[PDB]
Amino acid sequence: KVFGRCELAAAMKRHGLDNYRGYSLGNWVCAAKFESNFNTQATNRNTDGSTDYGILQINSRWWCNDGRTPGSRNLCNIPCSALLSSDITASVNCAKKIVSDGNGMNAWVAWRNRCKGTDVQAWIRGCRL
Ligand code: NA
Ligand code: NA
Ligand SMILES: [Rh+]
Ligand SMILES: [Rh+]
Repeated sequence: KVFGRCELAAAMKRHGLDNYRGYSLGNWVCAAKFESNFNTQATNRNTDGSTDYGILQINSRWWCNDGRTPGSRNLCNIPCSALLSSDITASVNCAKKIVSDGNGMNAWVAWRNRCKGTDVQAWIRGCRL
C-alpha cells in the first residue's frame, strides 16, 4: 500500500506515535517519506546481508526474522514480511521498541540525515488530525 502523507500521519497518530519518546508526528512522517516513499512494500538489501522492510525500513540484523540473515536477532518477535502489510501495526509497534533502544530516532540514518534539525511540522501541514 502506498499511503498519502496525511493518511499515514493519521494512521501513525491513531497507533500512538505522535510525541512517542518525545518525537512529534512530523518526525515519523518525514522518516517514512525518505525510508520508503510511504510504501509498505519497500525492501532494500544492506551491505552486511541484512534487509530493511516496510514503511520505516526496519532491519533483519536486530528486529525481525527473514530466514536469511545469519547471526541476527528478532527483538520485535515478528517475521520481516509482517512489516510489509497494508496494516502498519507491526511496523509501529516495532518502531516504538527501536526508538526506545538508546539512540532515539538516530536509529534511522535517513531521519538523522534528512529530517533531524529541519522543519518537520511541514510534513503534517494541512492534514486533518
Ligand atoms: Na533507507
Ligand atoms: Na533477524
Ligand atoms: Rh490501524
Ligand atoms: Rh484532532
